[PDB]
Order: sequence, then structure tokens, then C-alpha cells
Amino acid sequence: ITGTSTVGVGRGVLGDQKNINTTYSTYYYLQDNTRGNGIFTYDAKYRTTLPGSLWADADNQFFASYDAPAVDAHYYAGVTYDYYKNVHNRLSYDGNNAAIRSSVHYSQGYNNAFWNGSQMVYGDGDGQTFIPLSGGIDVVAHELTHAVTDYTAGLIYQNESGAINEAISDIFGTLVEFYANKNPDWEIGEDVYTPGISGDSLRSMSDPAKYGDPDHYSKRYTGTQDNGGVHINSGIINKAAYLISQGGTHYGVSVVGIGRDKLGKIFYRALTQYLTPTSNFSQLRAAAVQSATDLYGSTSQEVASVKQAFDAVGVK
Ligand SMILES: [Ca+2]
Ligand SMILES: [Ca+2]
Ligand SMILES: [Ca+2]
Ligand SMILES: [Ca+2]
Ligand SMILES: [Zn+2]
Repeated sequence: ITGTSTVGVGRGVLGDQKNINTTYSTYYYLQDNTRGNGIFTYDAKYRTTLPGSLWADADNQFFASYDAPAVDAHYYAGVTYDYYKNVHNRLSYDGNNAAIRSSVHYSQGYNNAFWNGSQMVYGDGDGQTFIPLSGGIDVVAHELTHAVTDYTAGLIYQNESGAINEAISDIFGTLVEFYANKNPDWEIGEDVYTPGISGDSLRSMSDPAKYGDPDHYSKRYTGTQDNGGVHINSGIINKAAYLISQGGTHYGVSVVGIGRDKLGKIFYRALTQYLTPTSNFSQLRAAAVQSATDLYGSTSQEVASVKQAFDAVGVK
């Protein structure tokens, strides 16, 4: 909508208070004009029609329980935008400040969230498996990252290319969580997964096998479920990324860690410069090796560590 930029205040899914950029014109809308061509958050009203209605509020205070998923979808989209801009010099998901749209209250008791090719979409969860999913900064960044991938590598969402697609979203979802520096970790979805169980998460990058996911190519899923295991076989790439950053020993192979920032630079360059729609694990290794070579030189520690990380997870 056309209006004036304003600043509201509210509470997120975890009950934390934060300021949000809004737009005033009769109502206060969840429309942040300070980032690119804007960040727009919508109410899906428990339906599956999209996007729903642009979120409107009478007083620019967002403290109702119904408000919480919207506050976080809006705020964390902002944080993700800032990460890509400040860290990778990327302006929104298309690199040309494309408007970012999210809908919350998607369907009834919906235990998921997704990027649909045009926007992010968040369920409220059923209160057992999930609470509203936009409450997870890694979840929001994971979904927005699918948009980045769509506009760059275009990794097909099936088999190995789909597993890379998924891992890329977990990698940058995590790097965004670290960027915001609020209880950061190498787990995925811990803030919104199973309100009844402490200490768990949907996936682990540090130890994928903790939640049933492979951490070595020899243990890769070869069947047809989950689009050829896109959220399963991502564990192999997540483990490699974790190793590149943090180092360690894994199946008797030692990796010298080079830190998160360098992990981010290498994978961002791989994604935007080398990967293709049909890239497999082997091609990701090469893309990452070449990226690290461009950035730090072929004889560098960074290149050596990428090679050791892929060695450790059995990807040549
Ligand atoms: Ca209000
Ligand atoms: Ca966390
Ligand atoms: Ca996390
Ligand atoms: Ca839990
Ligand atoms: Zn995903």
C-alpha cells in the first residue's frame, strides 16, 4: 500500500519483544519499506489461499497471540535480508531488491513452512510437533534461501541436486541464526519443534545421525520417498559444511576448520557462480573447491579444508 513508513512494537512466537517496520495508511500494515522494494507480511486466516490479506493492525502494537507468527515472519525476513546485503552484498533474493512476501496462519494445525516459488508460507503447527514455524529464525532464513537458490543455481528439487538445495537452505539458515546472534547453534528448527521436548530439533548439521540422517555418502538414501531423500541426504552436505567451519574428525578423517564466515563466502560463491540445476554431490565438491580457490588461492588452507571435509563424508 501507499502510505508512510512507521515503526511498531510487538511480541514474537517465543514471547520476545521487538520493533517492526510498518506502513501507515488508515491501518498500520506489516510492510517494511526500509529494505529493498519492501517486505510484506500477510494473514492467510487458516486457509490455503495465498497470499491472503496484507496484515493490518489498528494501533501499531502487535502483542496478541494471533499476531506473534506475523511479527516473527516479518522481523526475521528483515534479518535475513540484512544478512545477504551486509555479508554477501546481495540485494534480496533476486539480487535486485525484489519484494519479499510471507503468509502466516497457513491452513489449520499445519506442521510445515515453505517457499512456493513466489513467497514464504508458514503453518501454525499443531502445538505438539510444532509451534508457529516463523518463530524459528533458521526456519525463515531456510525458506528465504530457497528463493536465492531459485534465482541462481536453480537446483532441481529431487535426488542429489535437491539434497544440495536443502543443505544450502540449512547452511544459510544457520549462518543467519549466527548473524542475529540469538542462541545460535548448528541445529535446525529447535526453537519451534516439539514444545513438549527440550533439547531436540528437526535436523542436526553437527551430527545428522542424531535425527536419522546420513553423515556419509555410503549411508545415502537411494529410494523415492521425500523426492529422493532431499531432507535426508542433505545431512551429508550439512556435515561437510559443519566440518569446513568447525573442523574435527569424522570417520577417521581430520578437518581443519576455517570458521563460519569463510564457510559462508565459499558456499555463497559456489551457489551463485558454479552450481547448476543438475549439480550432484561430486559437482558440489568441485564447485566448493573452485570457489575456495578463487577466494583464497589453490595452495590455501581453505581449499585444503574443503577437500578434507568432503573426504570425511565420502564425497569425491
Ligand atoms: Ca494491535
Ligand atoms: Ca538456536
Ligand atoms: Ca538453529
Ligand atoms: Ca523441542
Ligand atoms: Zn527446504
